[PDB]
Amino acid sequence: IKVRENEPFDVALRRFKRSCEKAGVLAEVRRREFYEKPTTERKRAKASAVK
Amino acid sequence: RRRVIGQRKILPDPKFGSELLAKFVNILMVDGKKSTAESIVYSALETLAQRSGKSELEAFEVALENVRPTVEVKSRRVGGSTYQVPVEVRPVRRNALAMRWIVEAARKRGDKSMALRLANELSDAAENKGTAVKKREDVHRMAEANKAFA
Amino acid sequence: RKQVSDGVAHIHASFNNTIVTITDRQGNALGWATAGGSGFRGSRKSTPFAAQVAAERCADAVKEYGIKNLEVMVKGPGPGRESTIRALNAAGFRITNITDVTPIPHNGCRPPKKRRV
RNA sequence: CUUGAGUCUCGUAGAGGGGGGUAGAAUUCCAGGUGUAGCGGUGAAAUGCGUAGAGAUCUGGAGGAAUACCGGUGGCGAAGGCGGCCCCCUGGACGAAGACUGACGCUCAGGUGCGAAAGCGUGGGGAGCAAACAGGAUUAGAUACCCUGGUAGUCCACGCCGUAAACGAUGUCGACUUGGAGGUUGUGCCCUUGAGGCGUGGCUUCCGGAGCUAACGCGUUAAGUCGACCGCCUGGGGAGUACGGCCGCAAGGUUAAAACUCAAAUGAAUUGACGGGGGCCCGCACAAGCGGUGGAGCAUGUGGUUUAAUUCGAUGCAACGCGA
Ligand SMILES: [Mg+2]
Ligand SMILES: [Mg+2]
Ligand SMILES: [Mg+2]
Ligand SMILES: [Mg+2]
Ligand SMILES: [Mg+2]
Ligand SMILES: [Mg+2]
Ligand SMILES: [Mg+2]
Ligand SMILES: [Mg+2]
Ligand SMILES: [Mg+2]
Repeated sequence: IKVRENEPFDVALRRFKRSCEKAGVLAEVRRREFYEKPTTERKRAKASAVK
Repeated sequence: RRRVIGQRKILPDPKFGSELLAKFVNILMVDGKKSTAESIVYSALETLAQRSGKSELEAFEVALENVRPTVEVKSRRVGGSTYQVPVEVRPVRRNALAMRWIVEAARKRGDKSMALRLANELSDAAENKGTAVKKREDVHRMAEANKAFA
Repeated sequence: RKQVSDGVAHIHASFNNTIVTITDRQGNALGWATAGGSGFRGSRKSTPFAAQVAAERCADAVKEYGIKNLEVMVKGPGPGRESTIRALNAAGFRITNITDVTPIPHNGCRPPKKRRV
């Protein structure tokens, strides 16, 4: 997640991190793990994703 | 709650005619003794307006200008924890609080007669000297010191 | 001192604290500052504002190095993750690059259980 | 005899299995550089690590474990279960044209083999995580949850243990019975100009008809309609316990009672109530304010205590200047 953007302009273009690393993944691995909780709690997102 | 009252229109100042000044008299008023109030507001509003030399409502305004808070903290019970979050005080509130503080502090100035006390506090205020201004300092310091939540 | 005029700015946006370290493009730390060390503790130290006062507080040290422009290295969630940057730039710093060096293992060590209430 | 079962040819997909390599991201540890007063942690904290220089930051090195993204309503396997990439050894499944054997089939007590995790033995390995254990905190207490550490173990080879909500809580094989939407993999055909359109096999999701069901629900992948064989149930507690046998290094597994005792135990659905469950609302409920009580003297009621008697009744909000 690189951001050089030539030419001066006080704009962070931070949105990049918010489309890959950062939270979601970081917050995911933060605390404990799952081992079995994903194949269910995570695979239960489809039971909802259906509609 | 669901209700939506507002600002109960107040009768304009008698010896003058300023709504702001009017409510200032009510704040100082007690036991529904509106007359006794005015007999104190003006007497002290004069002993001061004299020194300042300028019209009462001017020395009056200046005094308030100091004891005028711009932001204050508002208790909030969100998440089993009472977080103190500051917020800019509306225009109308600003004048009110000031007047309330001025009197509440003037009343306990240990002087001789209420009038004299009022006059003094009103002065000290016009230059961050009395307790009125003090309050605003502690209140304003409350904010920022909580700007994190702000 | 050395007059680097241009180095990097590492930002440790830990979930509890936030420290900002300025060093030349080599790695040699020129100067650093930390949120918790900048006053407020515990609860308030882990807020966005916290990191801000820290960032500026760091510049008040490395600026003596004649630092003009500098990149930005950020890693970790929590507040002051972005805040620090703004105060850093606003404090009069020719910013250029900003990268999230946040460590993301492709599944390696087992994270600690903890937190259970 | 050929339609059941199998064989051959040619493809197809696959985290199927055994062995051996190998890459990158990260953690930790060691050494050195820069740098300086904190870091770490929580609800706060504290234990802890820091001036013997931590933390951060950079460089070099060591080592173990696990493979982000892809990745899924996904795939493979008998089940357990199996995810980086590469090689070698190997098993199954499916389709297609066809060619071949000619009922060689289905099921299966006993038996044999496979069996998550934890556990056990020998010898290795040990980064991270973590029973035990030790501190710190919390609490009335806290032999816990939370924090700081941390041994077994988790990893490996070989052997043992055979259990789990080993679950679809639904045995295997076969034939029939309206539909709809979708995933995945093979295949015939058609200007595929381009994807595409007409289909036709395997595996698999969700909805649902008939019918089945106590209901919830199941519903061509049935819990519907039928056939072949098997395993199992016969009230709750006592009890998957005791005794005996067999097995096991052990922990324990497996086989399996009675005495006694109860009139229930139980499944599903229903209404309501409650939830330190969720959504949307009202009220001086809160918030915004003004004035009070709680301290003082006294009035008064109550409890208490006392009294020969202190007459009886009212006692959360809804009793206590209340019946009076
Ligand atoms: Mg622990
Ligand atoms: Mg094991
Ligand atoms: Mg062992
Ligand atoms: Mg399958
Ligand atoms: Mg259905
Ligand atoms: Mg029930
Ligand atoms: Mg009302
Ligand atoms: Mg209130
Ligand atoms: Mg009060």
